[PDB]
Amino acid sequence: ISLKVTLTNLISLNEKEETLTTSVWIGIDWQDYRLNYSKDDFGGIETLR
Amino acid sequence: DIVMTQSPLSLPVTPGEPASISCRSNQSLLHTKGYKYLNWYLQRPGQSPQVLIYFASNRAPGVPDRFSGSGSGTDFTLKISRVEAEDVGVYYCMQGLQIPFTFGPGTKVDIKRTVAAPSVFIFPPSDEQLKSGTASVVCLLNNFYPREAKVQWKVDNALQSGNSQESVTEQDSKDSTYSLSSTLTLSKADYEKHKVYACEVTHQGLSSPVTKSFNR
Amino acid sequence: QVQLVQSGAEMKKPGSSVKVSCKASGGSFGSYGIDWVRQAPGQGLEWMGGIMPKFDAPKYAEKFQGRLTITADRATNTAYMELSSLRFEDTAIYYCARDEQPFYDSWRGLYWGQGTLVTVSSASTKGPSVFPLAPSGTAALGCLVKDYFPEPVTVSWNSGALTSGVHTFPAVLQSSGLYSLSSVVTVPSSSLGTQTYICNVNHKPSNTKVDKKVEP
Ligand SMILES: *[C@@H]1O[C@H](CO)[C@@H](O[C@@H]2O[C@H](CO)[C@@H](O)[C@H](O)[C@H]2NC(C)=O)[C@H](O)[C@H]1NC(C)=O
Repeated sequence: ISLKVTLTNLISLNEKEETLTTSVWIGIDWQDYRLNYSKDDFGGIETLR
Repeated sequence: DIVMTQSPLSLPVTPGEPASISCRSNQSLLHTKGYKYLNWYLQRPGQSPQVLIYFASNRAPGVPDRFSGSGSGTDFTLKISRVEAEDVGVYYCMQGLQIPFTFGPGTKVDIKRTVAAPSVFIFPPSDEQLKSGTASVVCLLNNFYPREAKVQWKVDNALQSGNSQESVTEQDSKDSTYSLSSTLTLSKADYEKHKVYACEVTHQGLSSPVTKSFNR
Repeated sequence: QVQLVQSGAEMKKPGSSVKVSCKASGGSFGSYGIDWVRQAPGQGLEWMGGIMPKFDAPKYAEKFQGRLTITADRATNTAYMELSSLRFEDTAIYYCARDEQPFYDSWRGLYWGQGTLVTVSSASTKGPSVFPLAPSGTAALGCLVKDYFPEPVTVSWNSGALTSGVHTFPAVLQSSGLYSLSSVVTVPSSSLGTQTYICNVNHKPSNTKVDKKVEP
């Protein structure tokens, strides 16, 4: 798994509760041989959501 | 600009038989993603153009399954499995890759029939028109097929140029032939300066050119 | 079924501006998927401009840049073109071609309007001059309808009783800006002395009503 963690905002650090609140989005990349396809066999589709 | 060319310029067809038209570009229309941006359009007589095939092989929704398309990066073909009488008109190929998008010259399709030669007539200007100071000489080519014909005006055996206009009727349903008029416009003074007026007609149904002329 | 309805025909003069609308019903159209295609008289289709999702802004042909504005309104399901500084060569039938769901970097035009005729002419409303085309075993005669503006003219023979063999040619636009056509009919040569032949010419803009007897 190729991992990237991007931080958008540091909301607060609550000293009383000792809690850090952050807004992030995780970048996760990996290989799945079962979901392997060629664009040429499907009309040039390079991406599927 | 990419230049689109088509072949044939006219395709006489027969209902109940296959047909094929071709288009060619001077640049490759292949896209980076692997599809060719070539669309085919049909303009029936009197109607707006209709899309038949888009991106060189995909049939548009609502198009009859007879029409099919294919091609390579530079050469493309449109085929009709079985021609119908409703398939007559001008077929246009269009490249949709590079701005400005360009249409082809167009290929005309019409019902095939036996070669009929034109019946040629010439009409001198009326005295009523000469009263107004102008003169029109009309050469008529009646009920001929195919459309391809040539009319040349001779004035005392001198070929004319730049002073005649041409008008063609649509293929009539019954006879399946075309009719043509060529009108030579001259001033009354220039009209009176010559003696023999003639129109020379060439058509593949004629063994030799047919001349009709009059003497003033 | 989806229908595109364009604005009415327009009579314009050189230097003016014309705005053509293209309203859709029976379907939902957006900010893209609009292309305008003109067809000059006796010429092929020609792409003028359009809006594609890729440019998110209209793109025009080099012939029309600086003169043409293309817009599409999703909220009211209509699109417009505005061609300014009109020329005589801008005379054509202007079509709108649309797709409900636009292609990213091309266009198909599944839905077409009926087309609008824009005529850029400095001429004035004027009636025709009707001249006979006198007959010289079938004989040909006709009527020359010359120098009128605007279109159309309707021609019948013997008050509509004579229809067989009648050919009324499409009008030709002359360099003077006025139209001209001929209407002709082939008849037996034996009937020239016994049967009367009259062409009934009507031009509504001038209220011209002529019944011209054609005889040798
Ligand atoms: C196809 O034809 C067009 C038009 O002739 C070519 O585009 C022109 O290329 C010349 C290059 O000498 C330029 O000077 C012109 O400005 C271009 N545009 C036009 C409208 O003439 C195009 O290159 C040709 N394609 C190929 C690959 O032959």
